[PDB]
Amino acid sequence: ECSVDIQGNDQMQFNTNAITVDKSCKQFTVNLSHPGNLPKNVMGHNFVLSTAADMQGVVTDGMASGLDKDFLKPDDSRVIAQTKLIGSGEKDSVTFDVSKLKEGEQFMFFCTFPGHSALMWGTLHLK
Ligand SMILES: [Cu+2]
Repeated sequence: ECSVDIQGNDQMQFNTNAITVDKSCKQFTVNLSHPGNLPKNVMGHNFVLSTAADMQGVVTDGMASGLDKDFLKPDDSRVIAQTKLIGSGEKDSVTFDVSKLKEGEQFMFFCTFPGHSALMWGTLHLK
């Protein structure tokens, strides 16, 4: 209820490709964890939400803002929600206002650690 728990693992994958957010949620929370034993600088993960059309841009630029910036460009107005980059045995969360989701989609989530978005992406939808 108003939350989803997402794992990114040592196999460069998330546990789901699809998130639903109920419309009667004021806020929605994403809880990210990283089971496994690989460290952040070789298999780090984060959770980033944008519109599908902004995805490409957000990724290309995170790639370059580097590891210290969570592979995210700071002040990226295109990012609706984001976590920090985490490694094995770490966690992170992000809570955001569901009004930020223009009742019209289309939204995708993904990891911006370099190369990962090939495997680590999914959809988020209202309802
Ligand atoms: Cu990743």
